[PDB]
Amino acid sequence: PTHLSVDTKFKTEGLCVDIPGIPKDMTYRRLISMMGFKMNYQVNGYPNMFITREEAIRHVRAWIGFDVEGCHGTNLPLQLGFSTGVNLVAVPTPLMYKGLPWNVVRIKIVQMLSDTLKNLSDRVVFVLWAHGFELTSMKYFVKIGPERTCCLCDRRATCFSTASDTYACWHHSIGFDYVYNPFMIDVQQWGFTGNLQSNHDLYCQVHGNAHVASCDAIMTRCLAVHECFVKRVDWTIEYPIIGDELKINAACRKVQHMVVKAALLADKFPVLHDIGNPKAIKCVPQADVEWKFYDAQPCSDKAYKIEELFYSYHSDKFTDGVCLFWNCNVDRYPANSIVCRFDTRVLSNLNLPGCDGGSLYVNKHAFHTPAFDKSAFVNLKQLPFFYYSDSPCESHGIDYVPLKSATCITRCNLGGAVCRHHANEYRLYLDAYNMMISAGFSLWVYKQFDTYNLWNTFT
Ligand SMILES: Cc1cccc(C(=O)N2CCC(C(N)=O)CC2)c1
Ligand SMILES: [Zn+2]
Ligand SMILES: [Zn+2]
Ligand SMILES: [Zn+2]
Repeated sequence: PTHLSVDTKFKTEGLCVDIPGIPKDMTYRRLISMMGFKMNYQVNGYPNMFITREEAIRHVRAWIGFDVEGCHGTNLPLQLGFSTGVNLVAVPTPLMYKGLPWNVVRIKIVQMLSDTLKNLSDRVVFVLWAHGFELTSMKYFVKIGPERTCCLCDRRATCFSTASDTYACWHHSIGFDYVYNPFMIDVQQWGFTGNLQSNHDLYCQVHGNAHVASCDAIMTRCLAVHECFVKRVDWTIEYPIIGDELKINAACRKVQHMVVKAALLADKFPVLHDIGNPKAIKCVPQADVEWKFYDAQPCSDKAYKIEELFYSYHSDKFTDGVCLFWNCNVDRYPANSIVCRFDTRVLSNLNLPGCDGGSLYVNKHAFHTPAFDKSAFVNLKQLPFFYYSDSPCESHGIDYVPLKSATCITRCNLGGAVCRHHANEYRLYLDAYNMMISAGFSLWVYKQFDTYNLWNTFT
C-alpha cells in the first residue's frame, strides 16, 4: 500500500485534446514511457514518478503547481508556469520572461526550485491538472534514475549537472541544469466534473485567472490544498522539523501562562471560559478562578461564527468573567476575551500559501488557517508586551548588564532596581515573545486590561 503501482490505471480523457488519439487504457508504466523516461525494472527507491494522494499529503511542503500552455509541440513555443508566480517561455530552436531555448530554461528551473524548496523539503512534487504539454515537457528539464545523495552533503539528490556529471541537493545545486527524480500527482485523476477554474472558484475568490500558465499552476496547488487540508483534515500525520518549531511551541506555552496569569491577577474574574483545543489543560494551574472548558477543533475553512459557538442555548453566560480563545479563530471575539490568533499573511518556512486567503501552517501537524481578518478584533485591543513575576528575587547556580525596563513588573523593579534573576528571566521571556510574534501569532485583549493593576499584587 506504500508507493503508487506503475500498473495502476491513469484516466487519459484530460490529455486527449493536446494528445489526440491517446488510448483510454493507460498505466503509469505506459505514461512514464510515453513521456520519454525509462524505469529499467529498477528497485532503487524511485519506483514511480507519480505518487499517491497520501504520499503527496506527507510531502505538502514539496508541492509546486506546474502548468504548460501552448504559445502558438516541437513546432511552437511553450509557456511554463509555476505556483511561485513565474512564467518561462521555452522555444524549441505574474513574472513573464521572453522566449529562450531549453538549455538555459532548465538552469533557471533548478535555481527557482532550489531557492523555493531548500528550507522546506528534500524533494519536489509537481502538482498538475494534466492536459499533456506539461507531461511531454518534462524530458527537457528532468533526468530520473536510482535515489542518490548530494556530492557535498548526505541529503538526497534533487538536481543533476551534465557539465560536472554530479548530483546535488537543493542547498548545493548552483550551476546545475537538471531536476533529478522529481515527484508528480495529476489532480485531474481525483474525479472532478468540469475544468480547473470552475473547480477552484467553488472555494477560492483570491486567485484569479489571467489565462497564463502561472495562474493555472497556482489554482492547481490551491484546489489540491483545499481537497487535502480544508475539506479533509488529518491531525494523525507528523511532519519533520525544518525550523524553530520547538522554540516557537515553547514560547507559545510561556506567553499563554504569562498573559492569562496576569489577566486574572489584574481583573480578578471569578470564571474563565476556555474555548478551543479539547485536549487543553489549565495554562495557570494555581489561579483562583472557576475554569470551564468548551471543545472546538481548529477551524480550517471559515472562521467559527461566535453566534454558533455560544448561543443555541456551559456557564451559558459567556459575558461573566473572561473568554480565552487560544488559536480558536472566530469572526468577532466578544469584548471580555484574551485571544491568540495566527496571521496567515506571515512569510515563514512553516507557513505555506493556502486557499481563499487562508494559509497552511505546518508545525508538527498541518493546520489550514482561515484568512487573517482585522474586523474580528473590533471589541479588543493589541496586548502590549510585558513580563510579570511574583517569584522571589534569588539568583542561584549568564553574564550581566543592569536591566532598566518599564515593562519588567517585579518586586525588585517596584523597589527601583531589577535583581539579576528577574533580569535573566525577563530577557528570556522577551526572546520567546519575539520568536512567537515573528512566527505570525498575534495577541489581543479586552480594552480595560492595564499592566498598572499588577503592581499592587506585591505590597
Ligand atoms: C481551536 C484549537 C484546537 C486545538 C489546537 C489548537 C491550537 O492551539 N493550535 C491549532 C491551530 C493553530 C494555528 N492556527 O496555527 C496552531 C496551534 C486550537
Ligand atoms: Zn547537499
Ligand atoms: Zn485559490
Ligand atoms: Zn527580582
